[PDB]
Amino acid sequence: VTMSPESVVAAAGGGNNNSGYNEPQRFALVVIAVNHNVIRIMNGSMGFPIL
Amino acid sequence: GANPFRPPLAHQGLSKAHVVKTAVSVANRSAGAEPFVTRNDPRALAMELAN
Repeated sequence: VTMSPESVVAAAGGGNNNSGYNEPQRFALVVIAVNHNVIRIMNGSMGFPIL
Repeated sequence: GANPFRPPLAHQGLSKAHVVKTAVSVANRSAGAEPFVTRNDPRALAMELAN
């Protein structure tokens, strides 16, 4: 990923009052994945046949 | 030269005989089975003291 000039300038503080970036700003990247799976139910027991 | 460029005949393609990078084989890991340590407490038993 590539950051933006607004982000790189808001990382350093110094902004005027009621601007949000008056203090130095920190950023954290988070990635979420959604997948499939198979659940096998038999004789009152649950498990993943493949996992 | 009997070499016109107009014919859009893009052939059929090309057969991918192999891949540049081999696919590693991971070890299969199954999960719970019929006796997958489940709570059922049907009996709770009754151990008579011998002495």
